[PDB]
Amino acid sequence: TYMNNTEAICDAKGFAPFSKDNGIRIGSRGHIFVIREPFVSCSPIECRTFFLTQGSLLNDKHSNGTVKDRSPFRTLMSVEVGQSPNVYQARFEAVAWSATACHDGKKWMTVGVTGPDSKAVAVIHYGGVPTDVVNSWAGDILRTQESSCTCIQGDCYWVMTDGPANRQAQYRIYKANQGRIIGQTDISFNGGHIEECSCYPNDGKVECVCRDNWTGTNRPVLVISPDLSYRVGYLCAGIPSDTPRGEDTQFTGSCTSPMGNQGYGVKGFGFRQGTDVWMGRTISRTSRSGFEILRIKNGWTQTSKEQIRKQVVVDNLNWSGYSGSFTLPVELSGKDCLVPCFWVEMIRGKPEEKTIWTSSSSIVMCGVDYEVADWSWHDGAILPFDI
Amino acid sequence: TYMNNTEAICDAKGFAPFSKDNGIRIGSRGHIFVIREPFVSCSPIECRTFFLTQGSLLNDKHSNGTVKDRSPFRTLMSVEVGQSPNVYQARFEAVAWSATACHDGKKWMTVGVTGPDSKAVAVIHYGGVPTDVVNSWAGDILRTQESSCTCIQGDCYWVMTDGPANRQAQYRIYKANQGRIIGQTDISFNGGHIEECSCYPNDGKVECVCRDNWTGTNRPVLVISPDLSYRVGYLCAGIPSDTPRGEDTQFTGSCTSPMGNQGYGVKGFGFRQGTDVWMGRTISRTSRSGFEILRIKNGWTQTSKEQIRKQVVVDNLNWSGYSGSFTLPVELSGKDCLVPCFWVEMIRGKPEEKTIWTSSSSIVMCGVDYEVADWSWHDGAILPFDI
Amino acid sequence: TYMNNTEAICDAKGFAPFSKDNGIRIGSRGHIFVIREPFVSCSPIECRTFFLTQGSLLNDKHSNGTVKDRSPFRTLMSVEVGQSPNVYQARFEAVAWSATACHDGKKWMTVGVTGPDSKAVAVIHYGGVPTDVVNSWAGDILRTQESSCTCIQGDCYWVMTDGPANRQAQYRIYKANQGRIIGQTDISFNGGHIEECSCYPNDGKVECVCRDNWTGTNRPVLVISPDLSYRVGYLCAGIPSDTPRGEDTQFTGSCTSPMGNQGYGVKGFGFRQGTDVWMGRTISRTSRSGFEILRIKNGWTQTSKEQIRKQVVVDNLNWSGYSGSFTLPVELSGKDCLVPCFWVEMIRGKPEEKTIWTSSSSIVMCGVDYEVADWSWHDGAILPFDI
Amino acid sequence: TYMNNTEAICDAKGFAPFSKDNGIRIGSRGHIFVIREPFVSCSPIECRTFFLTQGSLLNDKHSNGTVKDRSPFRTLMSVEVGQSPNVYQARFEAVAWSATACHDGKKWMTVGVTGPDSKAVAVIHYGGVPTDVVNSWAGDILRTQESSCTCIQGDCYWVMTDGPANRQAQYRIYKANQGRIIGQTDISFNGGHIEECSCYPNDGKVECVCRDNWTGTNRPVLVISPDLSYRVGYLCAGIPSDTPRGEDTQFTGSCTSPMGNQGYGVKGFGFRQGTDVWMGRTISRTSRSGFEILRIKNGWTQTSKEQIRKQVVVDNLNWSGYSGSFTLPVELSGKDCLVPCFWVEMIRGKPEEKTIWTSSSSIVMCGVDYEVADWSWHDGAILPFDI
Ligand SMILES: CC(=O)N[C@H]1[C@H]([C@@H](O)[C@H](O)CO)OC(C(=O)O)=C(C/C=C/c2ccccc2)[C@@H]1O
Ligand SMILES: CC(=O)N[C@H]1[C@H]([C@@H](O)[C@H](O)CO)OC(C(=O)O)=C(C/C=C/c2ccccc2)[C@@H]1O
Ligand SMILES: CC(=O)N[C@H]1[C@H]([C@@H](O)[C@H](O)CO)OC(C(=O)O)=C(C/C=C/c2ccccc2)[C@@H]1O
Ligand SMILES: CC(=O)N[C@H]1[C@H]([C@@H](O)[C@H](O)CO)OC(C(=O)O)=C(C/C=C/c2ccccc2)[C@@H]1O
Ligand SMILES: [Ca+2]
Ligand SMILES: [Ca+2]
Ligand SMILES: [Ca+2]
Ligand SMILES: [Ca+2]
Repeated sequence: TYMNNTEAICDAKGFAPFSKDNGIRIGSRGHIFVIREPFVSCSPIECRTFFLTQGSLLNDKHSNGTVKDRSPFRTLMSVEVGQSPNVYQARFEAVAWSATACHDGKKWMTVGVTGPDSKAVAVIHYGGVPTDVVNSWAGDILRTQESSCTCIQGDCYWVMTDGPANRQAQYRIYKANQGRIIGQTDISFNGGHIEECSCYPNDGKVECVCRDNWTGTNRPVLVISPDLSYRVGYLCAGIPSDTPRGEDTQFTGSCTSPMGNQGYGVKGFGFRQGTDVWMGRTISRTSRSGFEILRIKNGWTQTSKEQIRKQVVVDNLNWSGYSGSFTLPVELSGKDCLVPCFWVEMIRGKPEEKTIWTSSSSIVMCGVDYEVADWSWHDGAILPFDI
Repeated sequence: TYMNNTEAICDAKGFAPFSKDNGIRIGSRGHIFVIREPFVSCSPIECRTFFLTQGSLLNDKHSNGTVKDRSPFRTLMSVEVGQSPNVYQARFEAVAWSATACHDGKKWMTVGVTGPDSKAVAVIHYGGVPTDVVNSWAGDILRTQESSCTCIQGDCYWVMTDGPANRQAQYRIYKANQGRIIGQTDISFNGGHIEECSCYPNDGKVECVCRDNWTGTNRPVLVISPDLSYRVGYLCAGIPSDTPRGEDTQFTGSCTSPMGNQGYGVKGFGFRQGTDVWMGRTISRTSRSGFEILRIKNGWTQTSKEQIRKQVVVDNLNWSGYSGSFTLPVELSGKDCLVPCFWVEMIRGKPEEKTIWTSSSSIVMCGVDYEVADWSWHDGAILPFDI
Repeated sequence: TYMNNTEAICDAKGFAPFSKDNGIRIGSRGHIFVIREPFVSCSPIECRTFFLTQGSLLNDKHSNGTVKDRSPFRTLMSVEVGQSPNVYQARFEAVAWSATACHDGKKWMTVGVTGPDSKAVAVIHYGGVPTDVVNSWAGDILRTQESSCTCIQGDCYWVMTDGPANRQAQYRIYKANQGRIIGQTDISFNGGHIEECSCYPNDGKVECVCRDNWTGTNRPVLVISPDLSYRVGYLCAGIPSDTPRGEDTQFTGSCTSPMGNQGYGVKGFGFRQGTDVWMGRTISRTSRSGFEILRIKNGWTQTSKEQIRKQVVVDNLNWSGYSGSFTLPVELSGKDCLVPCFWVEMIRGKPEEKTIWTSSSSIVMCGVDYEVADWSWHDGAILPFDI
Repeated sequence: TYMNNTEAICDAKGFAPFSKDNGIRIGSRGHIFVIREPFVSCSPIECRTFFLTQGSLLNDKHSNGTVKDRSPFRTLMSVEVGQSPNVYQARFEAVAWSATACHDGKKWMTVGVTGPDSKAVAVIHYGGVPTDVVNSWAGDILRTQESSCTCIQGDCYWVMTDGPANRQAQYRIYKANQGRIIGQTDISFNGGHIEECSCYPNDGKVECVCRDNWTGTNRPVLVISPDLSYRVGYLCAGIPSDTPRGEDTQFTGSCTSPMGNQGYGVKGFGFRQGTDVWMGRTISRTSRSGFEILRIKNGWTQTSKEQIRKQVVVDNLNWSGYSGSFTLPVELSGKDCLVPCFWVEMIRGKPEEKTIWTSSSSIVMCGVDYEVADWSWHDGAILPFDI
């Protein structure tokens, strides 16, 4: 039975802790994969943490990070949300140095890009087998969300980028049913730049807040209709939500074009709330440390900088990193609306710490009807490790 | 299908061993969480050990206990009753430095309190997702049972405390259906003090024997009707059942008020038997060592000190600690009545042993139709460990 | 749906390897329980290895065997047949320093005896919970099969011994339905001695070949009708099948009384074949080394020493030990008859090897329509271990 | 419900990565079996990696390879495709130093040959139990595919060899239903030589490309009709596909007889494509290093050397080894045709590397509608290990 994700996103005063896996502390002695980009997606029955494995284990010579991001040993695997990315509970998903995964109601669909940078291959899995394939259309590191993809009425949608990391690239929407690609569209977005989209179903369409790694501190935003018509631009709110970024007071927002004169970036998320936005961001405007979620009044549709609520979840004394979006299925939450939820990756080791290795642990938050007090559910590992 | 827990508690001559997990001995070489407060609750199909993890593993630097009780790395997880709290069979439940869990017949409901002491948050999970939330109402370490909660006809009930550990605090009953709080009541109990309740269903109402950490050596007792009307007071029997406590002969019992002039305490349990009580208690009146269960004639309703049966389960040469209550569902035991069962936590390491770490193993006993001989199913680990 | 075990035992020319767990070799680096007495019983859907754990792990200080056989840390757990007794795939069964387990078609029933030698308690589990209890009736180490028990038409039967290890003791049959004891009978057997019975269903009754630890080199044999009437005596064949034992040529068989003037013994098995017997035995008549299965013509009902077939399975250069019986359910094998199967425990470490510890691995053989060549599927661990 | 494998093999432009287990890198610290011959077979619901375990673990004294290939500690076990052959997720299949496994739609059938070389025994398992047996018919190391077997309409077929490794031997087809052998035929093939067949269902018959270890660089090929009539010979294409082998230009192909004057060999695969062939082969013509798949036009039925497509999957700088065939069931892929898929074993350690041990990791590729770029998904372990 196909999941209907046609409802509106729940309006939410605050965010409550869902889980915390404790990957790295546990991996001081347990058998834990060295991972990065640990996103969450939910099936009608259970939510799971997916993650790229570097194919090695914490506290072992193979975690020696000289090993490439985009290596043949990089696999997409998963476990249940809140469990560490450990070998003995891991489920194999796909070979991928960049990934997206989402469940439609019957089965899991996953998309793992691997292979050489000039002609990468993306295998689409459905229910545990390859079902279809996308090739590099631009010969420059084919990539995708690193976050849950979005299934509405049996059809699953996702965004992909082919091209340079720091100048104009090419961006596409892709549409599958039961693991077969059944539609796709280029995204006309000049000067603009889109990477690592964080999407969620909302009102029968698909909203993503993604990353601009070229010019913009604000995040690109698109809304994909079921016929892969779309609208694209930037999260309107007059507050930079990327990293690095300039201070809030030196930033004029825009619904149209990038703002800020910085390159680089980091993956983030945002949730539409009527016309408001819940937008996540690192606390540091410089590095990937600390994490907070601001609610800007009218920020989805205005250059507003009127802030209703702010809730710290990782304090500025602790490393954070990637963040992404997903919803709770109605069939799990009880609600008549789609509960917004996010995860926050917390990076330990290189480049900011003196270890041979790099990995991350995560924490997942879900949208509730109440204000939740500020806190810091930071990673917690005692660095360095035995090496 | 909802579990009916409306039956009476089985009248039981004695207690038979259900399980013994051997957590700490096993964790000398295996991959075992460092845990505390390892209670048991049963679903129509299986009983499980829940436990707070300190997020680290035995024989590892992160077990270094300087780490706070109420830390962001403290998670509620579980395994099947009798299995050790090991990583590779663990199921994630919630982020919580204080927890309660119970199954209603369809799904598991869990409640994990985490966050800062001045405004703690309790996320209610249902079937593996956050469904509702309680906030600190008194700004002083929001807490709960550390024992199975109680589901009668689909609705699950539990007790919570907001306030000081050593003077008057505030106590509430809470009532959920399918993860949504649908009712709650304050508990008018002045001079009295309630913490870490050990509840069980009995006669269509909910009976808890809880801990008074302020004035009383005897245990508070409440009986919650389905409309959250209640009665509250103390276990009548003229025998102190807390720790520390005075000797039996210097103690006049009371159904109304605390007795003994000691502060402190430890979590314990008791089971109504018509008018008698099966009351558990440490053997030492000073420290948490050894464990025994006395049956006092008319002790539920009298100041009686008439003891019918006594059964040692952990001898005074061995560490014990927390204890709690739960029943076997009819759908599991075969019986027309609710089998009383308890667990006993057995604490090793700090503060009484010279290790860096502290954890505990457990043993579960269930009510039977026969006298069972005294014995000691103590923890057994050979301290200290490699460190 | 209840298993009918009313069929006849399959007539079988030979025995084929079912499994080999490799427990001890694997436990040189893996996380493997230190075990003894690893028997097998089958459910309509899967066969499992049960085993007493000493509660510790190979290559760890807690395996230090000074630890008692009959300790409070001794638990009955299980895994699927052929898998090692490892922590992360183990299922908890009961607290027991002596055990029997068997499946009736709906659920697993297990029986774990634990507690003090003067008044031991046997908890009967059904579907994962205590359901009933037997107490010491003779105050001298209550014990049982260490082998699969036998379920015919929903009712499960097993044999127990209360008394001395080396002179007359007391022996009982016990009969459960759904975990409730519903019948029992004393076994009038003077001068005779019964321990550690190896039973199997055959022709709607229950046949056990058990061990006499007092006087007899030949094995006691009983046949339990559904009304717990019985016949008891000795396996007729004129060949000693216990260990230690005298040579075949100095042994006159008997259907009635023990023969041989030795005390001691070891657990073994035998399978009726019309009037023949398949009888297992160590190769060494002195120690527990090597294993073979002889088919004696008319040996169930005669003092015969006419040997049709012999098949070595563990050679005299390798340690063996315990052996037991069980059948394959029709619902698994396809056959219209009950396939005889046995397991052979293979003991490493103390007393015969210079280690601190003692454990064993196993191998399971099933009855087939062909002669199978002699071989040795011995344990294989390289002793001693890191200690 | 029985799987229909009666469809034609999908015509496929290229091969996409299915999985990569990372066994050996992971086994630098994790608990990983030392394995060889890690093939894949699929059930209607999931594909699994089967493998011979040497019964020991990486980084342990028991991996010390002096241990025989054909030892009593050699077991067939399995895990889900893409997961490493680790102890805690392993499922026991059979005792076997040579194996084949395949699922018919209802259950798994496995065939494990073990025992002495002069009279080896092959136990057939069905749904987890021994159901039937084949004995050595030629007294010279009874062996089989090391690759998925083939189930068409409930009946499963497989090829076996009894005889010398380097001169004429004997070869048989075998046909089971529900674990009972129900048919078999000798394969009249003089001068020819057949070992380690790699089969797949195609057009309602069974096609195997196998290994000739006597005279031929080209691979034997057979096509087994459901009545075990057959045709046998050699893959026609004028290109040697074994290892070692001569260069392509010095090789005249044949549909009839072996070509090349070399002994030895290694297991490989091939897939019929109408009249073309997808044939796999090591890159090195000398050693087992690198892996590629050529599509020869008309190569199934001609001496053609017209090459349409070539796709490297493991580069000549990296060890490869065994390869085998299997299909995706329609009930998994969605397709109206049978998706060709193969796996490639990647051997580390002895004989080519300076370690005490030998094992291998694998990677699985499935047939798709597109050209996939060359790459190398090599094993990746950093040799030697701690030993
Ligand atoms: C496809 C890819 O490699 N994406 C990068 C991505 C970056 O290249 C741009 O978004 C594309 O222009 O950015 C980052 C990043 O910003 O940190 C990552 C995440 C790093 C994973 C990692 C870290 C340490 C060792 C191995 C892998 C990703 O691996
Ligand atoms: C919510 C809380 O922290 N409760 C305490 C509780 C105590 O604070 C009072 O009941 C509230 O007034 O008491 C105890 C206790 O009496 O020992 C505990 C249990 C200790 C868990 C622990 C032990 C060592 C290291 C880390 C955690 C609990 O952690
Ligand atoms: C109930 C019991 O303890 N049975 C013994 C049993 C023996 O006492 C007689 O049968 C009863 O009279 O015999 C044996 C035996 O003959 O070896 C055992 C098995 C030993 C298990 C063990 C070995 C080493 C360390 C810990 C336990 C059993 O543990
Ligand atoms: C049945 C058997 O032993 N087959 C061999 C097989 C070889 O004997 C011929 O095909 C039969 O004539 O060939 C090979 C091979 O060509 O390498 C193997 C695979 C080796 C497994 C292994 C490697 C190292 C240590 C232990 C086992 C197989 O083990
Ligand atoms: Ca940027
Ligand atoms: Ca007190
Ligand atoms: Ca004897
Ligand atoms: Ca050859």
